[PDB]
Amino acid sequence: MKTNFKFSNLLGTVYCRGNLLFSPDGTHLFSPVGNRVTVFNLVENKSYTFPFAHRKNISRIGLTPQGNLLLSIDEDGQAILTNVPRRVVLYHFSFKSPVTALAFSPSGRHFVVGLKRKIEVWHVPSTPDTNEDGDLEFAPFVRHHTHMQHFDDVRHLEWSSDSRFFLSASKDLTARIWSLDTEEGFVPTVLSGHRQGVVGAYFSKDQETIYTVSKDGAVFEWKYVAKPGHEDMQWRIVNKHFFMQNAATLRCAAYHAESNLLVAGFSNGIFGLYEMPDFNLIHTLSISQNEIDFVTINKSGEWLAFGASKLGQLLVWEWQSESYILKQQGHFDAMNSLVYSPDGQRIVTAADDGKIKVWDVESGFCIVTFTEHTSGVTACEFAKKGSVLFTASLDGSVRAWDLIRYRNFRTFTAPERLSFTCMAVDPSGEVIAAGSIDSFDIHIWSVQTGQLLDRLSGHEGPVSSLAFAPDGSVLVSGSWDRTARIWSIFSRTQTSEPLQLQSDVLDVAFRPDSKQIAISTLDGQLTFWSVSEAQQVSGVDGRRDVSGGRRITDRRTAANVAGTKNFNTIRYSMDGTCLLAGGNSKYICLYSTTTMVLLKKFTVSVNLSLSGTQEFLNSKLMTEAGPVGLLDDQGEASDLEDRIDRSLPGSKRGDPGARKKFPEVRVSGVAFSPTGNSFCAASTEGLLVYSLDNTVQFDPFDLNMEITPASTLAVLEKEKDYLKALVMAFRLNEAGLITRVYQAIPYTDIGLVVEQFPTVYVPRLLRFVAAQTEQSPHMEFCLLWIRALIDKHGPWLAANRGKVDVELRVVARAVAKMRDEIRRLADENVYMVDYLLNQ
Amino acid sequence: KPKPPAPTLTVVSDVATVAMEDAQPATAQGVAGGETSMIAPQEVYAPSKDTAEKGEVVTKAGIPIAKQEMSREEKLRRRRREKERIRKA
Amino acid sequence: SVQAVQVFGKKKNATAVARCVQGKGLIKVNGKPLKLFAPEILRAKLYEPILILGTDKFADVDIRIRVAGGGHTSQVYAVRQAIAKSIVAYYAKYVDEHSKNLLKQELIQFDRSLLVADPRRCEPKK
Amino acid sequence: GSAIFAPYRTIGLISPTGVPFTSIPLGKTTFQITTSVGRALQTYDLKRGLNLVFVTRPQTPSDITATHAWKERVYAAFGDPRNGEPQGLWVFQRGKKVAELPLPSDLDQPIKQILIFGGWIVACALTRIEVWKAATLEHYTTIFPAASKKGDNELTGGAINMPTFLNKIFVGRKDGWVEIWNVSTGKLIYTLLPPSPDCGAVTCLQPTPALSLLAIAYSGGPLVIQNVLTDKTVLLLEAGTDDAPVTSISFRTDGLGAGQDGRKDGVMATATSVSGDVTFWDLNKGGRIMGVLRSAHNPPSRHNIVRGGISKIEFLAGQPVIVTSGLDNSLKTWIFDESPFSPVPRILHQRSGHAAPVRCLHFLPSDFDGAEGGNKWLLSGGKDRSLWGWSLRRDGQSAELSQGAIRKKARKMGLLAGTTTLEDLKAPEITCIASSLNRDGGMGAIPGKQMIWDKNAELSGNTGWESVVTAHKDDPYARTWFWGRRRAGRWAFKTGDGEPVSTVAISSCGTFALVGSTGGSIDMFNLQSGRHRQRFPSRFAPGTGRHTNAVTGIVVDPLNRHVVSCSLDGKVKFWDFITGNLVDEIDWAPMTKIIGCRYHPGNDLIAFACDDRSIRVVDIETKNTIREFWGCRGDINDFCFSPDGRWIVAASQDSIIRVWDLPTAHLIDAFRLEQPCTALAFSHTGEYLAGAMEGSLGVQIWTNRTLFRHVPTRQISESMMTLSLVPRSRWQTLLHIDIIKARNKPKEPPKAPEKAPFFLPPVGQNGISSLIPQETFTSKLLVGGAKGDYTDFIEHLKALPPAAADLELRSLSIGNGDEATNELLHFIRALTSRLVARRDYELTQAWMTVFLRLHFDLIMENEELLQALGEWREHQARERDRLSELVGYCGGVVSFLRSPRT
Amino acid sequence: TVQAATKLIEQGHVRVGVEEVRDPAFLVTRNMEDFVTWTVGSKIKQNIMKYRDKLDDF
Repeated sequence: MKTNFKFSNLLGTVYCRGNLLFSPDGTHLFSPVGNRVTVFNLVENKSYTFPFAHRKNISRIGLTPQGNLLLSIDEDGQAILTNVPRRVVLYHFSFKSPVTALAFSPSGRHFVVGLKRKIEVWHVPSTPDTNEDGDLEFAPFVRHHTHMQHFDDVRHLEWSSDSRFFLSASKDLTARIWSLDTEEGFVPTVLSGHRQGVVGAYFSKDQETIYTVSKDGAVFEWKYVAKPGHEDMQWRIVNKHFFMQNAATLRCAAYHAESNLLVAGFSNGIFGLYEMPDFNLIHTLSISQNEIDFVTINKSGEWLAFGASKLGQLLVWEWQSESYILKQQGHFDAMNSLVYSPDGQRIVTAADDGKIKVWDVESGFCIVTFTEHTSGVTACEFAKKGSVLFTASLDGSVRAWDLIRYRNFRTFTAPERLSFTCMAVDPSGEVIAAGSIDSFDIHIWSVQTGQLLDRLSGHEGPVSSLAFAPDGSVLVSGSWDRTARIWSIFSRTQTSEPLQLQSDVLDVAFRPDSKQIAISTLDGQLTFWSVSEAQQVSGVDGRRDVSGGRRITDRRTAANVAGTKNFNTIRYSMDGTCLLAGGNSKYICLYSTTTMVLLKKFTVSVNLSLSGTQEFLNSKLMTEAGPVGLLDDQGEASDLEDRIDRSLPGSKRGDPGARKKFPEVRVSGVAFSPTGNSFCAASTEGLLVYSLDNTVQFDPFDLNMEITPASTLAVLEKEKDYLKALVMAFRLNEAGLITRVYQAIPYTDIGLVVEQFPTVYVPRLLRFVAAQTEQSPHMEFCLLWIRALIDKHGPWLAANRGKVDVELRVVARAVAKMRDEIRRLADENVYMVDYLLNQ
Repeated sequence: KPKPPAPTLTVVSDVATVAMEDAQPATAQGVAGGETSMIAPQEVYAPSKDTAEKGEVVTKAGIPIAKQEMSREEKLRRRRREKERIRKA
Repeated sequence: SVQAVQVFGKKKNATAVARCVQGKGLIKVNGKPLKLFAPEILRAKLYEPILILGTDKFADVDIRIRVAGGGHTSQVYAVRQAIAKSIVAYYAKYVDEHSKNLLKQELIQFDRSLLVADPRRCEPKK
Repeated sequence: GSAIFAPYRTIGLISPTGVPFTSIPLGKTTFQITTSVGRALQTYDLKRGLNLVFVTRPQTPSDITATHAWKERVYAAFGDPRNGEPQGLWVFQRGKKVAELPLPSDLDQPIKQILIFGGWIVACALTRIEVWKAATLEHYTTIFPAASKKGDNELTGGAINMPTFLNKIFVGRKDGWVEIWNVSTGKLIYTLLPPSPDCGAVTCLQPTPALSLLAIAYSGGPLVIQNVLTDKTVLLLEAGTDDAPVTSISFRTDGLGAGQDGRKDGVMATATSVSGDVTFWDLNKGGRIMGVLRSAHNPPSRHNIVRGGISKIEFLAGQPVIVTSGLDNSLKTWIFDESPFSPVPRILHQRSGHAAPVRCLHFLPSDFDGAEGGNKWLLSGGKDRSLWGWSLRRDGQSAELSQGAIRKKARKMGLLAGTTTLEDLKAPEITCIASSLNRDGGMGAIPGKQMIWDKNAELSGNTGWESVVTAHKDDPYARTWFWGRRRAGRWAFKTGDGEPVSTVAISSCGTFALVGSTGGSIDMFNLQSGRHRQRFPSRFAPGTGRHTNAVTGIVVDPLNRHVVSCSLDGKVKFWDFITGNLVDEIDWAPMTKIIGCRYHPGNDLIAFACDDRSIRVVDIETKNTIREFWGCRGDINDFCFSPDGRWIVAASQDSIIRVWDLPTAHLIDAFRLEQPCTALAFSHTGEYLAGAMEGSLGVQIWTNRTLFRHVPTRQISESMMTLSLVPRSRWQTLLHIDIIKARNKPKEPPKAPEKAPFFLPPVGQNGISSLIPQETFTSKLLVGGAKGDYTDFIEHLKALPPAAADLELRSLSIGNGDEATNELLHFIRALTSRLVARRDYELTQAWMTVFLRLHFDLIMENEELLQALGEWREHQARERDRLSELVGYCGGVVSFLRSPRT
Repeated sequence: TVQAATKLIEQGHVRVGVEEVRDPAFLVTRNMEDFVTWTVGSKIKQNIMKYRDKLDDF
């Protein structure tokens, strides 16, 4: 296969620290996930991720009111603005201070930004998307004004409706009113009188009343009325009223001015929304146990979006219907393992939070969170059938869920109490093997019986990796006795052939055509063994290829750090030609299993807020008291629940205290996609899905000189030789041209074209018609294509079965979509109509 | 060492699996998925002796047969099979 | 300052130390040459790593082996393991890792027991 | 212009021109140093290193010939109108043009210097001074000096102000006269004559820190310092040779630094334009010399290609540092030490660039997916024998890959005083470079200090060896370079043939460096141990495939399977890697003579540039040429691929750059340059193309406009049951909208108050949601039933939210009892029309499912629409028999073929 | 001594099980006291093997 992997969407986390945004249409939700920004399309269930990546976590998101330009601010103020229709990175520009407020003007020409005390209003740069004859300038941002008439952190900035004034809400307890240019009857007045600093100052619709919401839970109205001695008027205060959330301080409020309603989210997680100018409590409820960090409102006004930072906890709330639109949760611990579903539409990941959840690859949302484990969940696995999921965990139980009814029909335990750390399951789905670190025996239960079949034994150490062979005949265990075992269980003799290695076994993986196995040791080397004649046929010494390190709290050079020089997990391709290998390090290696070379190396994260993402830390961050990202700075926090350190001394694997400042980078699980053309990896930032880039890269198959798109359309339209045109298009390998000729040939000549089509281009054609069935609205046409293809090349595919397994799998799931989506409805409709017609 | 296993029971309803799904704008299942009622037909109704009629018995097959229509030979054989189960226990 | 690599080799109870240094091309076992130390038919077991790897790899090194224990067969297998592992470890430390990987690939493609000693444990059919 | 590449910035260029810099003190801690690109200005900060603060936009239409830096604004005068070019004077602030000056109409002269003081800005052109008033930026008058001879009118030197002198400029003439001019009333007020009138032309003049003392520097050699109101000479110094006239002078306003102890004031630095050494004078006793800082920049030679000279000296205000800027693309600042007495200073800041045009360019390969990307590091080999690593992100983190202690060697030789030169102390000029950072070890590549170019491997394997291999001009060795350490590598590989190197390449894995001589021999070296591994051919018939002519363009497959090596005379040979034998040749021998090749990994395509002015693109797997391009009217100077593979860009010697679409096999754009391009390099992601021109020192970065805005350019030049498009999510939750809202309700209800607000304020567009598209669905359906076509009602119902669709499907009714007034019969007939037309099968079935689900009672009790249900059942039964047989056949046969052995 | 042990596990020679441990406060339970040992490429491990004269350089 072609190993040209770009970065497709991030997944597995839905929100991290930062600002939330809606589209001006109201459908897309822009949320920051570490150092990237996902877009969740909510009208059609979709999601994507912008191709940029900041060096630190996102601080702010802003969006131009036309909709097109997004401006994302990292920590330390590095800004990237990008075009949202054509998802491309446009400008990089560094505000030199940490941005703590940001707001674009509703006219669209300006944007104001609050760096800690400063307030800079900038022009919005002219872009190649908007000008006809235009290009990228060098320094596109032109500063308009700077205001340092201020004394503490600028916590909020809100423009007017006519975009001539704006309000800056502060941490020095005073909101101020500023102008864009010098107006006639205006002085830049201050609005003093609070108790704990303003959260937000907002205008009204007709800009007379301006409201200020402060941190203690009080919202005050401000009007331009005369002083009580009566030209002479003053911005003074007409009434004040208080949210009576008892033992909490409000963290974020928003105000929809067209519909006049104010929402406020508090420290105890219970938000409340109020029809403001008379202050009637519309309602209030508790969305989160921890707190609420960022609230935004729809432009229409009918949706609210809340984000809690300590967990994932992103949720949109439709308030008049009183129901969630989405309530999504990312993992707040280390993602221990993951597996794709055998269809390939959804992946399921298991973290040390205790929960497992099933994410959908499109639309990026978790669809079910199984929460029966009472401790951290280790390896999860599927069967061949794909309906049953088996999950092991440290609470001692291998549970067994059925995904058509969503309930664990089995739970398995060992009689003496163990804590399972690895597991495998027979592809028939009838035998589960699992192994732990406490005892060195390896347990086997039956799924259809429920009781313990056996304790296999012969290991002189804890068994680290288990793998059942995909045909179903051989278990392979790998353990810290520097050994692996070919267990043959299902035969009448139960036998064990040892493979003696050089160090502790860390990972075991099979080839799909089961004759080969790759086992990854603790030296950092991969050894490719054969399973029939148990001899090592191949080997890679891969320490240097994965060694990228130097965490904080690491007094070795990144070249001398041992521990990030091994492969904790390895997976073959669905082709079987390329391993993918990932350990406790920044790099993912993609090896070839025949030619034994590293085809491509990837970097999981650019994010410098994680700990081990650059192998040469700079000496600017080393003070005389250790590094600068190591001093405990909890005491400089305004909130007590942020100041309290409920951490346990020496707890590597999770504690609920979980200081978690600068977490390490480690790839704890990798998996290829069963439909091919993608893999994904569970990092600490999220769940990165890499995929092949075929539409942005010219790559012909075996091309001649007289074969152009013009010549292909010429022999299509003039000559009308459909087989020649289709073979020329598949030879050029341009998907638009292939789609054009594929739709252009007629449905009676499909059979002639397929009968005279070549068998070297048969699997590419099968993959193309599978994609066209799953995407295009030409369903009967693509099904006639599939029918003619399998009826003509029937014995060839059944004779091969290994060279074409992924093509048959994607054709099978395309017709599974068409079998479950339309024909159940057609049959149910015709039976209901027959009954109602028969009275 | 984790904990001794203590029995915990979970009450599932007869709602569809899209009531166990998480909150999102639309389901991830198709149109065929979403009618699976989260408890099997064996839990909706299972024919047994505790839910049989007065005159009838239910067999191991789940079929109501009455004691009046049952012959003497089948009565003797059913008595022998129940006595065989009692001897096994 | 000197380039020197000490590698062990193992069989039932026959053990072999092989010290490989920068030299002119000699191989000595117990102070006597490699063409002398064996039974007359097992010298083809001794010359196996040299004939796999070619003589150009052994042109630069000087290997000195001591053996103790075992019988004639176990000592011959220990000598050939010490030879193969010794030249692979020298090419690991003092020339390129690509040459180390090429030597390891050729030796593993011939016989894995030239590099990894597999002991015979007792586990019959339980 | 072009249709693809838009100009961005000339990078690698800090001070290439004769225009001197200008320094302005910011506050008490910073100095802004503003130099001239040639079409823009760069302002650097001095406290922050010399990192670039501002560069000036837009690019001025002619070359900038004068500059000055007032309070914030930078004034820049451009254009010599004596040869064609338009002229002007522009006021920039923060790198953007904020004002323009109105030049007079009868100004046909270049404009030599600008001088701002009082409220007046004053421009000395050549024989003429134009003076504006600065508070209003308006023209005031024009000073015309007069002469009797033609030559003596020329205003060389310039004009300067004395500090406490009200409204007076001091101009120097081509004759020895310094004329004082009152610029308010435009009146010549005094003239002061040269002493010993053999010294002819005033070369410069500078005010001392003493009051009313001016330092005039004549072309005959003397520096005088004179009271300009007493007209009496304070000091006279023979400061220059008659061939080397003193050109720039500057005084130390610190208050110390002279008198052989360092605690006495009165130091003056001076420089001539023909030398590269500055000279320091202690003015105390008679004005003795105290030190000469030798070779502060390159000394200019009329015979050599390397530029040189010193454009300006400036002591900063009240500080020991001296900022000097030379013509050899370099800006240095030196500092006098305090506690030991240093008569000559020591260097503290320096930025530099190429002192010659750039010969070759190479964007560095991408750090695998890291923050570098493909588009940060450019690698430029210049004609001044230096290899620079430019950074497009920040212009201060670019630094020369050092070849050793070259300046220490040139000072321990006699190369700084006055034999060869400092450029000749380096490796020869770089022909080509090839690099791969798969084994670049960063800063700690090989710890400790290593030898350079020599002509221990456990530590090399742990950390990392060399990254760049470099073929030089006429040397038999192909040198190697550490990239991450920014220094020269420890190896230098001879060809084997003894002839000079012609091409060089590196393997994709970063291990093997392949050199190819100009005699034919191709050798492969291991870069970790630096050892000769494989020779091509080793020693078709095995052993004989050797080239007969030079070897230009070898490149290795990324799988380490084949190396494809291209001869000058004729043929292209694919060799096996591990064997070293010839596998397959292709011979274009009697008609072409190939001058280069480029390779695209991830595409398996090779592009050869031949001597018939053509580019032949060959697939390396099928070994036949697939695309030939005939566009050039000169020799191809440099050509490159696109990272998509979709274009190939070629810059020929005719100074036209041509872009070819490779799938369409066509031209796209061909833009004409002002100077022929010498080197091209595209970045490893798609934004930047970089061209090194001929004559210009420092490369030109073009952006890629197609990544941002779509360009429609393809101009060949010379000079059946279908589904709908409706989202699956939308109709699949229309079919299921009861349980989806039941799961979307929260577990606990919201705590609404007892006094609940009745009549909540209206959200959404006019009381309803904002997703319903604005302009009576029953009116739509009934007028569509009055007409024949229901397409309006169907295209209205398609674009609805699912809640509103369930609402408009629940709100149908029988009504009056006629066939033309009921909505149920017309809805059934509309779905029947869609089943006949075969348009939206999935939506028709979903709509009918929920329709029968919530209207079965009326359609069971009524008989006026059971005929419509019968017709719907006829069409539905036909279509579902056909489609169910189809999808069941494909599903069952595919499930059989996936596993046929049970 | 405990001082030398804290120095060695700050320099990072000690793994517990399969993961290297840089924190000198990691509480070793009774069944992980059977799995604390040196790291992979340890100079301390080479020192022990060089003392015992079993320094295998492979």
